[PDB]
Amino acid sequence: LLKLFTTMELMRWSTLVEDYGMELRKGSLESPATDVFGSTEEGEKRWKDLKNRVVEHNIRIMAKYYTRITMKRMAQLLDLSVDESEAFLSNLVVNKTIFAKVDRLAGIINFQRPKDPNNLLNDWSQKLNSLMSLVNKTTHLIAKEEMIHN
Amino acid sequence: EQKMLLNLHKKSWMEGLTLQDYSEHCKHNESVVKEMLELAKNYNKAVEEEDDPKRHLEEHVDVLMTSNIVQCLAAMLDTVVFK
Amino acid sequence: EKLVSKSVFPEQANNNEWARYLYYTGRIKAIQLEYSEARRTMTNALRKAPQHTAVGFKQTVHKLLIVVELLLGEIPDRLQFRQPSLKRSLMPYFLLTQAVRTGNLAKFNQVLDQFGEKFQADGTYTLIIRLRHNVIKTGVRMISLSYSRISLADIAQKLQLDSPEDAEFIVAKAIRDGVIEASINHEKGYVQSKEMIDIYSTREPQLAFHQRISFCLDIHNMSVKAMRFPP
Amino acid sequence: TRPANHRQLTFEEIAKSAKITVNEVELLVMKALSVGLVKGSIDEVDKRVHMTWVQPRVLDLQQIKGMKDRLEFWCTDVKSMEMLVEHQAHDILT
Amino acid sequence: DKKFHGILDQGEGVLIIFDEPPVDKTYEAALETIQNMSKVVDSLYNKAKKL
Amino acid sequence: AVQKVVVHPLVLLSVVDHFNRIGKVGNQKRVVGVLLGSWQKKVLDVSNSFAVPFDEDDKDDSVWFLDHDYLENMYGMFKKVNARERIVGWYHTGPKLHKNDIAINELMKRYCPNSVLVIIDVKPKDLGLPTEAYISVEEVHDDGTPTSKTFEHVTSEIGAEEAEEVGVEHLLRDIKDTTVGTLSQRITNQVHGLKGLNSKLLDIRSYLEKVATGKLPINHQIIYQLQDVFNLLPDVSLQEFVKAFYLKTNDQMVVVYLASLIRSVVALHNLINNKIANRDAEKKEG
Repeated sequence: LLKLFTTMELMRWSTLVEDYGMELRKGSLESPATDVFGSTEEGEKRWKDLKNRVVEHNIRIMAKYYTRITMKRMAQLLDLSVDESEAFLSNLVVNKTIFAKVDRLAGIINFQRPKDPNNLLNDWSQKLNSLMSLVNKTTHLIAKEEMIHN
Repeated sequence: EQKMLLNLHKKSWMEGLTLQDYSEHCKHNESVVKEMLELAKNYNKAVEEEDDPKRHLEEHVDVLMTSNIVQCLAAMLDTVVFK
Repeated sequence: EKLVSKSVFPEQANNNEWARYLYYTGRIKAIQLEYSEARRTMTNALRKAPQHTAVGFKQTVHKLLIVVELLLGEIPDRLQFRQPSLKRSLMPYFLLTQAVRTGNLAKFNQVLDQFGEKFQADGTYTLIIRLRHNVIKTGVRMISLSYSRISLADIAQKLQLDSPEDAEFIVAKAIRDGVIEASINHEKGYVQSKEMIDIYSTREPQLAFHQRISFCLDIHNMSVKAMRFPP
Repeated sequence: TRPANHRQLTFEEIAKSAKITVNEVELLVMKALSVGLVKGSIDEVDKRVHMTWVQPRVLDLQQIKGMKDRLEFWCTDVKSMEMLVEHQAHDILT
Repeated sequence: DKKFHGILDQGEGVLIIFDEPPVDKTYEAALETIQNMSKVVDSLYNKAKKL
Repeated sequence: AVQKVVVHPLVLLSVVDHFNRIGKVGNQKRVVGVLLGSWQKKVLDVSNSFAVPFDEDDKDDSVWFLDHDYLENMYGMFKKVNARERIVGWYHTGPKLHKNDIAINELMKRYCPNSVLVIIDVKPKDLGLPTEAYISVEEVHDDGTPTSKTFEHVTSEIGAEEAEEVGVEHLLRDIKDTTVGTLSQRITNQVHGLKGLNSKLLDIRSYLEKVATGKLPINHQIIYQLQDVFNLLPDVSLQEFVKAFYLKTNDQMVVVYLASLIRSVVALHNLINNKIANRDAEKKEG
């Protein structure tokens, strides 16, 4: 479970529940389950907060990876309804946690910030500089390889 | 020895085709054009009250023209060369 | 027309001679149906007129420019008719412009009957007849300017055209002749204008700035080139 | 195998190639990107996965011949533009 | 009233939002300089009357 | 490993003088000397160098002699003069390294474990970078290949000390270009960059031809770094890139136009003033 949150991949709350609910909440003689996620009311509150953490981690992963994901797809991947996912995303956006722009009319959750011409051409120039530099490295090493294999 | 002392400050070939930071070029253009605006005000006042804004204006124009022309030409060369 | 095609007018000439040549060339192109180039040439001639020295030449240039601009379908500047020197001279042309803009062909025929003979003295009668038969181009241009997806039936209704097919013919001809920027979806009969694209994102501003820069550099080269330092 | 200009990948080709469902290509490319072999991005309204590469591979004689032909084309273009630039800018060059 | 930036699309029913591009100070200063040398050209027109 | 080797003008001038001194009478291949300098976090600074009497035979590519005691007491003298200079490598003027150089590099390693040999091609004068710094490495080659000595390349550059800087600037004093650049020199810099890119691409194409024809073995690695070059192409004519490019081109073009207009108005004012002045002089003559 700890290594799961360190991996930059979506974890499905349904699958995570199906694989960890008995081990964490219920437990057994061989698995001394803690009181953190017990059947108590505070246990259920902590369970809801765990689901919130899971969906926040998933949302961060999508923001890292996706650019324009449909709202229904995000709802399916977050194990939430469309309205619940929309409300959670709006809450995250307002608190400046993540950057998103919910195009509600079409159901688009575009993540990338607007690309000004300045930054676009700056990225183009950076790509060109890297290309030239590693071309120079390749030329030097090609000279080395020819030189050794006389 | 003359040429291989010249090799000291000689710019690399990647420097000729490199492009100045576009976000910096715009700020430089803004600054120099605003100075040119103040210079144009001074030049209008001086020429009207005649019957050194001119030199400063000419220097600013030289700077602006060389910077923008070089950046544009480097952009075109980079667009054609790398495809 | 043959000579001006063969001979080349020297650029390094008097602005007065340049203005006269531009006026004559504009008249040539107006008669030769090259209306847009004639309008541009006559506008340049008017711009190069000797400020306020040649009342008659300016009056004739204004008359011809107004006529050709009306032929293009563009309503001219109103100020032309209210100038102290060109008020009475262009007053018949004021009536002509009002008649065509209002779309009242009866007013056009009326002003032809009364003051049209004066056009013969002004050497513009043929152009005025061409405009009498080309008035509808102005209405088509107005419709294109205002609307963006106006149907053919609405165009015929607003242009007094008897049939929608006549409207189709007129709008297609106007589109081909470089007066409109629309296309007629004949499948359901609506005229969709070419959607306006961000010109600053295109190469047009670069070309305009190129012309301006070339002119400025040529001006600097001419000014520095003489410098007239006496011995 | 993409021609390096239309680097975008459609959903159907991935589904038909890896014989997997169209709902699994998304997670598969996500895993590949997470491992560190892809640096692209994922779209959903068009569901075309944008593609950029930082994970090279082994070459072959035919592939080397083709890619050196591409490099020859690149160098020919560079030489042509260099010739044009020096010819047009002869006086200013100094 | 120049509050929150956006335009309503009544045709379908939408209020778009954007980031109000600054103004491009370079172009405004260029316009001011064009006006300034228009004034300078008028001043030169006041000159050049001495042939 | 070493990140960089910054070579001062003094060592390149000294190796030039050494090669001219030897080849003036002793027509011979590469001449060997020792490179001294100061270390840093990881970047070497080569500052002074000296020549060690060396001989070689083209037969068996192993009949050579570089003196040991000569190196030792040249360093003794140099350290007595300046103790900050440490043995940090060696140099030879040969454009290509020989099969022999491995032994000399091991001999230098005996004096400095992280010894880096700098090839200085005194005879050719070309595009640039007349110094190539090479370091011996030893590994199992990771991907299961037979092991050998090999000379891993380390990047090099030409820096200068303030005294050397003023010395070289005064030494040129007749072909030094303006540091402000101006349009002519920026355009020539662009042309030089295009020429250098063409030369590098031509060299890479020749290497690829040698590999494909079998005259050189497929490296199977680094070659895919050249493939990474091939992938890094910006792919211009993309719609967003085209729009941004046009926007910035127009943004620069309007400034160019404004400056050209400013210059034209200034020139017109100057011409008006000159005409007024010459007419004033003509009328005041009478």
